[PDB]
Amino acid sequence: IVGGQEAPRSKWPWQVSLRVHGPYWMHFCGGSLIHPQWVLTAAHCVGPDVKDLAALRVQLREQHLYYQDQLLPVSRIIVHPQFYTAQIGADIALLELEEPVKVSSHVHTVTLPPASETFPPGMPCWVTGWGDVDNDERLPPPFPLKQVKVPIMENHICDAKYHLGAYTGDDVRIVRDDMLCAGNTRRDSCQGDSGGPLVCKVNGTWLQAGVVSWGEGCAQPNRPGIYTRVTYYLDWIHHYVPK
Amino acid sequence: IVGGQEAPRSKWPWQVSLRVHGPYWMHFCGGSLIHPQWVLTAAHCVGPDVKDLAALRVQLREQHLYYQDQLLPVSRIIVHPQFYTAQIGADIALLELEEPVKVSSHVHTVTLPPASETFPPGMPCWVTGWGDVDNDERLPPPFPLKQVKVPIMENHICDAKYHLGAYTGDDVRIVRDDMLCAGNTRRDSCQGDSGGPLVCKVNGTWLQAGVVSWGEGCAQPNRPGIYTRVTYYLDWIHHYVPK
Amino acid sequence: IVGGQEAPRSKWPWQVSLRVHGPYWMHFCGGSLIHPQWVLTAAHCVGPDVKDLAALRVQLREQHLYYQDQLLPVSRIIVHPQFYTAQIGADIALLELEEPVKVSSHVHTVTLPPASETFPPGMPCWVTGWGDVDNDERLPPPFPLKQVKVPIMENHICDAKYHLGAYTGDDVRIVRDDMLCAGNTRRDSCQGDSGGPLVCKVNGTWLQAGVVSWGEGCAQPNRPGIYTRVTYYLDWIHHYVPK
Amino acid sequence: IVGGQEAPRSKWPWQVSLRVHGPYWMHFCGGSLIHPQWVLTAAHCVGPDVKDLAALRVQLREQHLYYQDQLLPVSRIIVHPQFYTAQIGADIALLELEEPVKVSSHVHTVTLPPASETFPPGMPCWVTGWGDVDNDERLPPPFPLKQVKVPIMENHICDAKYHLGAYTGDDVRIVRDDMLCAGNTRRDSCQGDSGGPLVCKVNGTWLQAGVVSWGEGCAQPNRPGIYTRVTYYLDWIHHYVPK
Ligand SMILES: *[C@@](O)(c1noc(CN2CCN(C(=O)CCCc3ccccc3)CC2)n1)[C@H](CCCCN)NC(=O)OCc1ccccc1
Ligand SMILES: *[C@@](O)(c1noc(CN2CCN(C(=O)CCCc3ccccc3)CC2)n1)[C@H](CCCCN)NC(=O)OCc1ccccc1
Ligand SMILES: *[C@@](O)(c1noc(CN2CCN(C(=O)CCCc3ccccc3)CC2)n1)[C@H](CCCCN)NC(=O)OCc1ccccc1
Ligand SMILES: *[C@@](O)(c1noc(CN2CCN(C(=O)CCCc3ccccc3)CC2)n1)[C@H](CCCCN)NC(=O)OCc1ccccc1
Repeated sequence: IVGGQEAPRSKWPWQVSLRVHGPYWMHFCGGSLIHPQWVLTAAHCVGPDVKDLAALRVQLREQHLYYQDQLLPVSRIIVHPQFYTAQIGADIALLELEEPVKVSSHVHTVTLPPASETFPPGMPCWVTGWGDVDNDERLPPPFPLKQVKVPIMENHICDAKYHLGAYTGDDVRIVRDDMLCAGNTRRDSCQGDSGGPLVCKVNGTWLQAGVVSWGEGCAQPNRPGIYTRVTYYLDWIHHYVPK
Repeated sequence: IVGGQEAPRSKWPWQVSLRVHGPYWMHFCGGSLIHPQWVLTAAHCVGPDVKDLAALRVQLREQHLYYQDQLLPVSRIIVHPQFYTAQIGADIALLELEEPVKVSSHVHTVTLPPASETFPPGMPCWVTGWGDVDNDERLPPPFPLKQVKVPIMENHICDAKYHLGAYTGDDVRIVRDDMLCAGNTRRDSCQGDSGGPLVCKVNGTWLQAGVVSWGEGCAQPNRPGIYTRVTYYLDWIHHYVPK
Repeated sequence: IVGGQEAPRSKWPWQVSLRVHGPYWMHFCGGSLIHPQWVLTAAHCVGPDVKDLAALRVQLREQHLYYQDQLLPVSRIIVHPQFYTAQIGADIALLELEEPVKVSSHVHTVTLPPASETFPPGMPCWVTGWGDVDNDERLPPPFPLKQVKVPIMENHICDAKYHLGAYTGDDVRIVRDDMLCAGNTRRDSCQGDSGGPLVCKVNGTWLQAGVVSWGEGCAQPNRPGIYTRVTYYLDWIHHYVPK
Repeated sequence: IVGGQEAPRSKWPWQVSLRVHGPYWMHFCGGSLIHPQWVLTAAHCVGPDVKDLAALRVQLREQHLYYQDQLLPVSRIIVHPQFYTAQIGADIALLELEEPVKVSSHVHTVTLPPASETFPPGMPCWVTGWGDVDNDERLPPPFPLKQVKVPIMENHICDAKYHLGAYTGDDVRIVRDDMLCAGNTRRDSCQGDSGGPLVCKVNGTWLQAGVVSWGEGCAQPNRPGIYTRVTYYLDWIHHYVPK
């Protein structure tokens, strides 16, 4: 998270951390609990290639990474079939926990948006995670969960910015329709935040608008962060996650 | 280059080395002289973001990189307007040298394939370069130009391979039509070879069938090297390169 | 610490961590509280070149590094005047805190041994710290304080071991008289433990016999850990530290 | 070598490169040919621990590292029995080749100085090698042999400087008698040059005054380079190398 602040313990009850087996269960991506038994994340975090489930674990909200670990095993990894790379699209996936989780005010699910939600510019949205605080700058220990308010912009505006300083032809779509963009040169998500949630409060209810996907670097000029647009894959999600 | 060996001094007179300005003019990509004043290379080697010409130089046929350097300045970088990332496609670019080169028996152009030429799956082809000799392991000094015979494979059979051990839906194209693939678990091109040439001797004449583009790792199981199919962009090339 | 395990939080109340100013207050060495206002450590941790006090901080007994930080400023750094390199000797220093600490059962001083104490070979002693768990192997987060029981070795025997597999003449002293040594191929102190304490329980009382100094790798055959013999510099310590 | 230039082919015929077996025969130290079958180098380059002679080879003068390798095997490695660390002293060693080499104008031995040679300040000398061109700055390919004229200064002068900005007592000698000192903030030898030679033209004849040994960094303020004083170990050398 670029330009944020440590998040209060009472916020982002849905934030999760994905861990891969190694010298220690290291965090590689974020995600979000959307159901007692399901975690939503980015497909590039766990695919496109099939991985060994055993070498994967999920950590529920933690104020500081690695501090109070209580790792949960994963029974299933479900990656959107249309995915291959984040730039192309469909950067979304689901993780089924081996056992349901017990929710509480400190740990519970995030609300998914109705298929019609647009999240127009000027909407209050936040992104969270344990990613780098800047390009090539990792979050230093004790690794606090960070949060930053990001400005949402229209897809066509970001698409135009990505073409500035690029050879890519103006009519060749970069920021696609199943994507959503936010952030600026002071506020953005970064490496390590992938898979994490981008949420906005709409009428007193927090809705996950996106999943941290990609971007050219972090908080760089004319290169706002790109997120997978959740409303675009609601149907797919519901083919696995009950209402 | 993985699984090959040092190229005889008289082979591959078209191989070129791309250099970027730093503590020393370091190699970052390969290329091929397709005209006295034009170098064909991979777009991802010099884009999508605009580069500074001042920082680029071209080095012609060299037995050992950095040894007998005679850097040539570039006048213009033409990156196919449809290019954004290698996986998407149109990974091809042109480099117009500031002066034509005096071709010789030891250093001269390679012949482009005719628009109808269709390198049959199995064709004896060769790829060359100074790229890694294996995944994550560089070419050791004195950096000799390497070569390796690789078998060309049918696009469909390749696309199918890339889906093996992957979540990507079978009907979702990974190896696209403007691409070509070649190599196996023992022979392939690697990081450092990008933009380099994949040449095949057909009817007693060397034709450049492709440009080293991308691939999952090097010489990995069911992950053959992907190259930008040259025949596919012949018209775009000829829009700039004479005859 | 190689071998051994995480330390119960009621053990080693004198262990401290030295921090240096950077992106965060990073641990670079260990130490021990030998007086409410004095920390005993290794000279090579803070010299031979003069350092900037502003960039130094001391952290008292922590179960997991960086998690419950309460950095204490340092008012003086006294490096033994005879010190230049660890292999030469006199690898010992004193840090004078800016304020005495409120000792408790959880955090309090360790006892220096009497000038007579010798600590016989094959003595039950323990060394503690956050150093590497093995050669080139960092202590993984959450960075628990580790401990390991190591056997004291007679100086002559150590010096002798260090000559095995070496060109150094047998009569040339490697492990000097102001040094002490302990450990084996399974248990030892490692990079990051320097300045740390080596305590032994004598007559039912914990005394600091050594300060982690140097060694050839960690837990390597015929290469036991070398420590600055404390009894050898008691006089120097007591010139500054109240009896 | 810091602050020099590429050496002409006709100079430093005695310069040698030591190679360690690995992915390729990598340079790790310099040396000098003092006899058709003997090479003089630094003890810290090959000791204090005994090494596998098989994993070692010597390369005679080369204009560019790795390009014209003609590696020579070593039969014996003789290290001064007084050696343990460079700061302590006796940083000298001998390498006996398996076969005598053929001498010529391009490659021949260097003359050792008479026991009474002092090499007083003022008198210009040169140091050569393939080491770093600055602190943490590697010699770039094609790795040319560099040379640089260094100013020699009296031992007590350099010792005083080594004490500036250091806690080491002024009477604890740093630059020892068996050592020699040269270089300044713009001219010096650096990592990789170790074991190489420091030669001075005396009476029309070139004499090796020292062997690159150590220094705090390279070309740093009040930290001139330190070399092993050859005249101090003549007797030892002659116990092995014919007169
Ligand atoms: C993300 O935060 C981010 N950071 O790193 C990544 C890439 N990701 C690739 C897949 N990973 C692994 O190889 C290990 C798999 C562990 C595992 C084992 C067993 C089962 C399941 C899993 C983990 C690392 N992604 C950034 C966010 C950008 C924010 C900009 N505003 N995204 C990113 O870097 O994207 C592009 C990308 C994609 C793939 C590789 C490199 C770069
Ligand atoms: C290639 O060998 C390869 N290796 O690295 C690359 C990526 N390339 C990106 C563009 N580069 C730069 O940003 C620096 C530009 C310097 C410059 C300055 C001024 C003017 C002009 C230039 C250089 C590095 N490509 C591999 C070969 C695959 C072999 C498989 N069998 N290709 C590859 O990695 O492709 C996919 C890809 C595409 C873009 C980025 C990363 C990866
Ligand atoms: C020690 O654990 C150890 N680990 O690292 C070291 C070396 N030490 C050098 C001095 N340091 C710094 O440069 C930073 C100074 C920060 C500072 C700023 C401002 C004020 C005060 C301080 C810190 C790192 N020492 C091992 C233990 C060996 C155990 C074997 N069983 N010892 C070691 O490595 O010793 C030899 C040595 C000495 C100096 C350098 C390298 C190696
Ligand atoms: C020297 O140029 C220098 N450069 O590197 C070194 C250290 N040396 C350590 C031992 N080496 C090896 O591990 C490989 C052994 C190969 C081998 C195989 C088989 C048989 C025999 C040998 C080689 C590298 N020393 C500098 C000169 C400084 C000049 C300043 N004006 N000296 C230096 O760096 O010294 C301190 C030092 C010592 C050991 C490690 C790091 C630093």
